[PDB]
Amino acid sequence: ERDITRAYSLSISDLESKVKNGDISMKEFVRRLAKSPLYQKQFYQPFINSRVIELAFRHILGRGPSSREEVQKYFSIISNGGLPALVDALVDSAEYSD
Amino acid sequence: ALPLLQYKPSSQNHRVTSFGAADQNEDTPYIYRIEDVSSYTDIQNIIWASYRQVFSEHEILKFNRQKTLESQVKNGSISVRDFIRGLAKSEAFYRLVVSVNNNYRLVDITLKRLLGRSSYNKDEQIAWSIVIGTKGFSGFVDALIDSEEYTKNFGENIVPYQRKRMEGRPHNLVTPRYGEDFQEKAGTVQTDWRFTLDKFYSRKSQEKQLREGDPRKFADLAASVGNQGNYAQRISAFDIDYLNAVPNR
Amino acid sequence: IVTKSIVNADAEARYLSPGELDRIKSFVAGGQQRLRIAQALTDNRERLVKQAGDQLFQKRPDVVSPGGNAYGQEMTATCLRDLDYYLRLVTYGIVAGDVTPIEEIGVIGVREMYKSLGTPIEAVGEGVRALKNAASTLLSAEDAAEAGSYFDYVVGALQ
Amino acid sequence: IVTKSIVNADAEARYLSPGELDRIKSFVAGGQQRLRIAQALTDNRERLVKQAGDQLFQKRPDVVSPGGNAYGQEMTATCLRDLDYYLRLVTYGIVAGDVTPIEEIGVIGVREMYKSLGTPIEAVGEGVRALKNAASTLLSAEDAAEAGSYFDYVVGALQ
Amino acid sequence: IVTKSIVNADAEARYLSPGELDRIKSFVAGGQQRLRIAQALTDNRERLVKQAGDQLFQKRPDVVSPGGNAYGQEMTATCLRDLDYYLRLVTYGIVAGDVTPIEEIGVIGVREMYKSLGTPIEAVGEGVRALKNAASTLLSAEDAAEAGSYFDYVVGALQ
Amino acid sequence: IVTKSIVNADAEARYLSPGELDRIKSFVAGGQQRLRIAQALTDNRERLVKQAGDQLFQKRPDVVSPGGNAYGQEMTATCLRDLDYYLRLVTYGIVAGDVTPIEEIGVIGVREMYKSLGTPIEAVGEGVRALKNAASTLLSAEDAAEAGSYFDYVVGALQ
Amino acid sequence: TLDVFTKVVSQADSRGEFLSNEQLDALANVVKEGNKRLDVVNRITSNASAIVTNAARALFEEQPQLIAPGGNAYTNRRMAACLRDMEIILRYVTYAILAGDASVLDDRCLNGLRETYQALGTPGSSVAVGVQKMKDAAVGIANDPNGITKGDCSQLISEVASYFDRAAAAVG
Amino acid sequence: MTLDVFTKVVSQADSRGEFLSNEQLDALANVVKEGNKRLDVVNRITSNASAIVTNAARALFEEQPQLIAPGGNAYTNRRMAACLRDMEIILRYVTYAILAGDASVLDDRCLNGLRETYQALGTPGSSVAVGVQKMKDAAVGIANDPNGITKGDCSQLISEVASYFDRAAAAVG
Amino acid sequence: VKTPITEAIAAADTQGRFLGNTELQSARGRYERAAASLEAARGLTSNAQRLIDGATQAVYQKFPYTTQTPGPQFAADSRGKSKCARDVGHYLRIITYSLVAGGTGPLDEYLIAGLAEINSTFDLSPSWYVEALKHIKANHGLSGQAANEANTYIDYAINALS
Ligand SMILES: *[C@H](C)[C@H]1/C(=C/c2[nH]c(/C=C3N=C(/C=C4\NC(=O)C(CC)=C4C)C(C)=C\3CCC(=O)O)c(CCC(=O)O)c2C)NC(=O)[C@@H]1C
Ligand SMILES: CCC1=C(C)/C(=C/C2=NC(=C\c3[nH]c(/C=C4\NC(=O)[C@H](C)[C@H]4CC)c(C)c3CCC(=O)O)/C(CCC(=O)O)=C2C)NC1=O
Ligand SMILES: CCC1=C(C)/C(=C/C2=NC(=C\c3[nH]c(/C=C4\NC(=O)[C@H](C)[C@H]4CC)c(C)c3CCC(=O)O)/C(CCC(=O)O)=C2C)NC1=O
Ligand SMILES: CCC1=C(C)/C(=C/C2=NC(=C\c3[nH]c(/C=C4\NC(=O)[C@H](C)[C@H]4CC)c(C)c3CCC(=O)O)/C(CCC(=O)O)=C2C)NC1=O
Ligand SMILES: CCC1=C(C)/C(=C/C2=NC(=C\c3[nH]c(/C=C4\NC(=O)[C@H](C)[C@H]4CC)c(C)c3CCC(=O)O)/C(CCC(=O)O)=C2C)NC1=O
Ligand SMILES: CCC1=C(C)/C(=C/C2=NC(=C\c3[nH]c(/C=C4\NC(=O)[C@H](C)[C@H]4CC)c(C)c3CCC(=O)O)/C(CCC(=O)O)=C2C)NC1=O
Ligand SMILES: CCC1=C(C)/C(=C/C2=NC(=C\c3[nH]c(/C=C4\NC(=O)[C@H](C)[C@H]4CC)c(C)c3CCC(=O)O)/C(CCC(=O)O)=C2C)NC1=O
Ligand SMILES: CCC1=C(C)/C(=C/C2=NC(=C\c3[nH]c(/C=C4\NC(=O)[C@H](C)[C@H]4CC)c(C)c3CCC(=O)O)/C(CCC(=O)O)=C2C)NC1=O
Ligand SMILES: CCC1=C(C)/C(=C/C2=NC(=C\c3[nH]c(/C=C4\NC(=O)[C@H](C)[C@H]4CC)c(C)c3CCC(=O)O)/C(CCC(=O)O)=C2C)NC1=O
Ligand SMILES: CCC1=C(C)/C(=C/C2=NC(=C\c3[nH]c(/C=C4\NC(=O)[C@H](C)[C@H]4CC)c(C)c3CCC(=O)O)/C(CCC(=O)O)=C2C)NC1=O
Ligand SMILES: CCC1=C(C)/C(=C/C2=NC(=C\c3[nH]c(/C=C4\NC(=O)[C@H](C)[C@H]4CC)c(C)c3CCC(=O)O)/C(CCC(=O)O)=C2C)NC1=O
Repeated sequence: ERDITRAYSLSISDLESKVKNGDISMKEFVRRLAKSPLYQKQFYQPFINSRVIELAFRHILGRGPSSREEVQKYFSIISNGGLPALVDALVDSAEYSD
Repeated sequence: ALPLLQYKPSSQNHRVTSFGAADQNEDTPYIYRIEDVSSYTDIQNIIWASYRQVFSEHEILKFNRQKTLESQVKNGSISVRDFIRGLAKSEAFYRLVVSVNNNYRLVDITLKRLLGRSSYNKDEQIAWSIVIGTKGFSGFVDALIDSEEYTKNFGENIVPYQRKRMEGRPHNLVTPRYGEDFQEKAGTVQTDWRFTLDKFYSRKSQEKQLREGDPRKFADLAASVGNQGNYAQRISAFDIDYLNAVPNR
Repeated sequence: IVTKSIVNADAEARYLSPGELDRIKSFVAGGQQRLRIAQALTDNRERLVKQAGDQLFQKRPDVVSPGGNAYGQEMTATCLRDLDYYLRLVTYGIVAGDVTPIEEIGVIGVREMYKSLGTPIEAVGEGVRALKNAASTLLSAEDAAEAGSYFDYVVGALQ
Repeated sequence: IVTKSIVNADAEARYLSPGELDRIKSFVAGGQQRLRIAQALTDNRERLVKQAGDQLFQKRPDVVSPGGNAYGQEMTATCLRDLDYYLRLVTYGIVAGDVTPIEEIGVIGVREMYKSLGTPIEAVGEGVRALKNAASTLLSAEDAAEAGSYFDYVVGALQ
Repeated sequence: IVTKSIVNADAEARYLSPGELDRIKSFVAGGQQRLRIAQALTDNRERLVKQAGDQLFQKRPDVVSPGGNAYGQEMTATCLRDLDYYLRLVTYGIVAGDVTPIEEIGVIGVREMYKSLGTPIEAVGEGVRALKNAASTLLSAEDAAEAGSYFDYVVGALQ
Repeated sequence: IVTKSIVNADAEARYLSPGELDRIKSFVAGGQQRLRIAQALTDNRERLVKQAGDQLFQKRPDVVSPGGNAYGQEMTATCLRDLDYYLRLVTYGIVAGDVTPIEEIGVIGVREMYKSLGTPIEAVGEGVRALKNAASTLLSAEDAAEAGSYFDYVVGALQ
Repeated sequence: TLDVFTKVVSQADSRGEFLSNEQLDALANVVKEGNKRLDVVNRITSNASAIVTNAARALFEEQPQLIAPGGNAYTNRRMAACLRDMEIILRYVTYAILAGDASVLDDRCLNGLRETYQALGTPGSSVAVGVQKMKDAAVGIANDPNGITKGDCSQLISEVASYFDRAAAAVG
Repeated sequence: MTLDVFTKVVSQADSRGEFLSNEQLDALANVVKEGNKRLDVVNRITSNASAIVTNAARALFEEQPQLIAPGGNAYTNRRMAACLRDMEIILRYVTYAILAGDASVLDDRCLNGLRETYQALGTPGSSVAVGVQKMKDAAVGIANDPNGITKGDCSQLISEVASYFDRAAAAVG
Repeated sequence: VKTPITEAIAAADTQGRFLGNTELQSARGRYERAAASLEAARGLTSNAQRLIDGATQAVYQKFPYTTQTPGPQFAADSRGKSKCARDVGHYLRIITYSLVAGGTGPLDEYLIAGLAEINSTFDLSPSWYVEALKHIKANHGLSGQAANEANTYIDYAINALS
């Protein structure tokens, strides 16, 4: 939600060298950028899990939760598997890939 | 206008006779005399050593030298005592010493250079500091060279020198042309980084570094206030006689 | 003084009555004299704290005495710092034109503070009286009157 | 280093794996040597800033030169205050055992700060290198290694 | 440290030991820093003595109480002169490296003396502790360890 | 500047909006003045590198000094070759009308290159400032403004 | 001896740059206000002797033990001593308004003043009660308009009074 | 005071009040042979006296370059000339010390009150002794010369000369 | 230091009297000329970088051996040319300093004091610097009475050189 370089100048310079080439695509790059130590310090560590779900809906899907059933299922998923399970269940979806 | 306040003179080296002429060491200075001419090397040495006392060697330079007063000295039109007045009442000396130093320190620096003695106490420096203020600096330099301690010891035709410093540091060397209180204003201790290191841990920086608040900021004000309170009363509490102490109506 | 009239007309449902507008216009006119008085008290602060400590420790020597609170250099420095604080609040009240921003910071809970610090309040009142006398000597007649106004408020408040 | 393992096992849904418990037990064992190293760097702060300013202004004279930033007594005092700040953060990182509470206060946005202050960052890196050399002279071998650890992190961070 | 080493090698039949000659060499090497500490303490005589005495009267008001010994201007002046004497002996001990000047000028018979003067010993000791704290705040850090440890000898030997 | 508008309208699914067509038509109109400015900077290159080295080595003598990078004839020849490179990229940016083909070759990774070469970047910025001053003396007013445009971009980029 | 013109040189030498254009616009206002500065200076020196005794009608009337037997202004030489240097305050304050900067005043007038005033035994604080009485009479003369074209010299009046406040601070 | 090798072995011999021993006269006899070598050696310093000072000033100011840059205490032109006059006065009295053979004439002029003025003025005192060492590196390079002089062992004499500079740097720093 | 406002002070201070109309009159004169002197300061400050490299390459013309002879003093090496623009650039600073001061004081205290001592030791011939200053006084482009104003202080540095 704000550019981490030009503003703080700290970022992963490891993954840019693969996205510039074409080793991992953007759906792979967003996945490898979310389950990262950089994203956890700003969005997974301040907020409760129910707010983390909505912020990871905004960061990846670009929208807010549409129904009660949606947050029930995604809370169960983040509950049983941490943040990388939520990132994997969010990046792989039908709403993302369409 | 007003006469000098009486000041106490401390005991120094030069108030003493020091008998004899053939007995003093080598290290008494060469008492260069315009009456001894015999050559131009003596003429140039008399000019150069008269600059030595006045400008402490390093300054003589080229520009500071007043060439017309040295033009005159060779001719003999003006005495050496008149010639030191030309060097001392010169604004090439004013910018060098007089503006830069203080009226209390100027008394100390011009007695070592024109009379060749350090001031006895601070009361002597206090005494002449008034004579500087109302008559001006050249009025005071006139009063030093008119003074009878000058004419008795040096005379009309002898360049000054330190009288009897048997075991003392040389006066052009122990005293600069400006002291430490003025040092920030003429010197460059502000911009040199070597001194700001010393300053960083100085007790004066810790009074500056504290934020607004603390009574250590007002600790210098608390010493100037004074007015300490009286002690408790000596008289014993028991006698007081409290039952008959109350006044009716 | 504008907040005073605003909350005064604000407790009522009415607007600001134009007599209050007249008093605001007159305060706006006198603000330049207020600013000059405040700057004159501003630049000469350490003289005023020096003469206040002078007149106080000449008047009451028990703070100097070791049973009193202001014994030693640290405690007497804290004492003159308190007098500096009160001079600062007096300059604030001189600019604001009404004693609200000085009572809000120096008056409203001062008795229990000085009671649980051990210091007597009458000596603080005598210190502000000494500040008023020194500022009366520092200023002109119409300036010393208008400064002794707020100094008088502080002296009445500390008692 | 405990917050590191806790958020590390907290991103996962698993507990703290007992190898992480072993590293916490070992850090708990080494904490006494960490505290002695931090106190030795603590009490000798004046000396380290002096020798760091010595070696820096001998190495780079442009901060001394009037085109540079640290020209004059005020700017050179701010320079040695910056070196004091970095020594303080190094002692914090020595106690904490991992470079998070020192990077959070001194590293994470330092390049744009020093860019919009005009100062070069390489001179700051040379200053922390001089601090590392002076602390290497101040400490024993196993202490200077473990101090030059975090000093080395700061020197790599400022570049 | 030369007198003590000589009398210790005098009690034996042998010369000065290589260890003791290393002690004398290290004492010579530290002697210039000890002269610097003596320079600072000589030039800070006034304010150190006054701050320590007023810290004593803050801690112990019994001496300046009217039942106490230091009641009155002359008695309290002699109190400050006693603190001056002890600070002078501390400077002598810092210069010499021995405590034999401190001892045979001001320690050896002080209990019987202050018993016959009516003066409490512990308040003297608290005043010298206040001197230790003040001179510790004035000097450099491990330099203050050096000065305060001689002060510590005086404090422990008075009680 | 055509690639800028094309990728700008290409991220969107819309066509090129006709205001962008107006800016392309205006750039097409100004291209003749751009070509004359570029040829005037082209034919006079060695004068500009000479005066830039003049003003730089008068401004910063540490590159001349043996601790600096540009010490000796080989290193100073590499220095003037770097200034020649930057003048060449400035002519490219003058023709292209927008700073993309000059930032792509000279700006986008320059800080880490000059950091791992040892040279300071501020001296390079002063060199491009000297190039801007010499080209401002070489050109007319409306030409020096439009050249100092891209020179100004390089000076802001190297800092 | 420094100035307004020379002090903005002396810090500009210490940084080693050319003088900026807004410093020259600052000095252009100093020249512009120069005529006003001169007028104020001439009125002080023409009423210089009238100020000192009129300050001495209150310096001694307010603290009347000073000339009473025992005080340090008692005998006649001692009385002429605090008129021989009451005017030296005016001799150097008028030099400060002429130069426009208090650096001339600090070097001679107040550098050693607070040291002699405890060496002699004179009350140092009893000077600055009457230097304030000089300032009350100095700015009363410098502001009053008699046979003068109307003008506003208010800025000078406040920093004329700043030189007296510096003259009272280093004695008290 | 002005003392010598010849006069200092008198002055302590007066304080003990005895006649001069024969091994003190054999010590002074060694000195007479040494003196001829010294005169030749000391003439080389004074003939290259002005060449040393500026060649030390090509490094005294190049190594600490803020000193002549605006702000330093060697910045303006009389301040720059101030240093040169003093710099040669080190050579003016070190050459007096090698002539007398004892540093007792050196310690009254360059070592007596010099460290007091150098904090009163505001000059860096430690920035003198970086360049007096640069004088010593050039002084013993000239004195130890294989050209124009019959080879004689001057190593014994050289050591005394080198030290006088170290005494000249110790009381300023 | 030497200034017409200072020269009024140091004259009246050594007499021990107040400021008469004769010291005060002198100050009045300075203002009329100080209005045209600050015109000369902006004319040299704005054209500063053209004038320095205009000068240090003019001295290389009349003295071509100075870039060829291998010597520490000589400017043939780049290090000399770096110290070329420093030294000539120091001159335009002090000339602009003595313009706004109105007197020759900053010129007398910063530049020419002890200049005969330094040029003898480092063998810098003073014929070099006088050739640069003749280029400055002819190429500053100043006009009117301000053109007279810079022309005195440049020529005052010329006479102190020789
Ligand atoms: C030179 C490397 C550094 C330096 C020199 C410098 N010194 C002064 C001022 C003085 N120097 C002396 C020195 C001596 N006086 C003595 O009698 C002797 C022994 C015979 C010596 C060595 C003294 C007394 C002064 C005070 C003034 C005087 O010249 O008489 C200056 C001028 C500084 C000034 O005028 O304020 C300079 C430049 N300073 C440096 O910058 C170099 C680091
Ligand atoms: C961890 C293992 C690993 C490597 C090595 C790696 C290399 C790598 N090097 C690249 C480019 C490059 N690599 C080089 C390197 C070189 N060319 C030369 O002339 C030299 C011989 C050599 C340097 C020693 C250069 C010059 C480019 C730039 C090509 C370009 O981006 O236009 C690219 C293209 C995109 C990018 O840099 O960001 C990749 C992915 N990726 C990896 O994940
Ligand atoms: C008017 C007040 C006053 C006094 C007293 C005074 C003393 C004075 N005594 C001196 C020396 C001296 N004074 C003595 C004195 C003594 N030796 C002994 O054994 C005795 C105990 C003692 C005399 C009773 C000696 C031996 C010297 C010479 C020391 C030397 O040159 O090393 C000197 C240095 C040389 C000189 O005489 O000029 C002065 C100035 N000056 C004054 O203005
Ligand atoms: C701006 C509003 C404001 C007020 C009013 C204020 C009072 C104040 N006075 C204090 C102490 C003190 N105040 C005094 C006061 C005095 N000396 C005397 O004898 C007189 C009775 C009186 C002044 C002449 C003394 C002696 C202390 C130190 C007492 C102690 O250390 O226990 C302290 C505690 C120490 C400190 O943090 O400064 C506070 C907070 N602080 C504030 O921020
Ligand atoms: C603890 C985290 C922390 C950092 C890192 C920090 C940096 C910091 N450095 C500053 C200034 C400064 N910093 C320097 C730095 C240097 N001198 C040099 O030449 C070198 C390049 C470098 C040190 C050797 C200088 C010269 C200034 C003053 C610059 C100015 O005044 O514009 C300032 C502004 C003035 C101030 O408020 O202190 C900040 C905030 N502050 C912080 O709280
Ligand atoms: C160099 C070694 C040395 C010491 C220590 C010393 C002490 C000393 N303390 C004295 C009195 C005194 N000393 C004190 C001391 C104190 N008040 C207290 O309550 C405190 C505990 C203590 C302050 C440390 C007082 C109150 C008196 C006056 C008692 C009297 O006059 O009867 C006296 C008698 C009057 C005099 O000659 O000054 C001596 C000799 N003399 C020495 O030569
Ligand atoms: C067109 C894009 C482009 C850039 C920017 C570039 C920079 C560049 N600068 C270099 C060296 C250099 N660059 C400089 C730079 C300077 N002298 C100084 O003092 C100043 C700081 C600065 C110029 C005024 C120096 C001194 C060297 C030689 C350093 C060395 O040999 O280690 C080198 C290595 C040697 C070489 O192969 O030329 C490269 C590649 N090359 C490029 O192709
Ligand atoms: C240029 C700056 C300058 C000043 C101001 C100065 C003052 C000064 N005033 C002095 C004495 C004096 N100062 C005064 C003044 C006063 N005493 C009083 O009773 C009044 C309260 C007060 C005047 C308001 C008197 C009466 C004397 C003579 C005292 C004596 O002779 O003991 C003295 C010592 C003797 C002297 O030479 O006359 C000095 C040095 N000196 C300086 O160089
Ligand atoms: C050195 C000899 C000398 C003096 C004394 C002098 C004064 C002087 N003051 C002037 C103006 C003036 N002077 C004042 C001064 C003031 N007006 C007020 O109401 C204020 C209270 C007061 C300042 C505190 C004013 C207001 C003017 C108006 C004209 C101007 O701005 O110069 C002028 C303008 C030209 C003229 O009047 O003919 C002169 C001559 N000129 C000289 O050559
Ligand atoms: C005061 C005027 C004066 C001078 C200058 C002087 C010098 C002088 N040096 C001499 C010898 C000498 N001087 C030296 C000196 C040295 N050889 C080395 O290789 C060393 C580097 C260096 C000493 C550091 C030597 C080795 C000799 C050989 C002869 C001898 O022992 O005297 C001699 C012997 C007689 C002669 O040469 O005719 C003279 C004259 N004599 C004078 O009357
Ligand atoms: C603030 C006023 C000011 C000026 C201007 C100044 C000049 C000045 N230039 C010097 C040397 C020098 N000056 C030059 C300049 C030149 N030589 C040439 O070949 C060219 C013809 C010419 C330049 C156009 C050079 C190359 C040196 C070094 C010479 C040497 O080291 O022997 C020196 C002696 C050594 C030094 O500290 O660097 C001084 C004092 N000093 C001052 O305080």
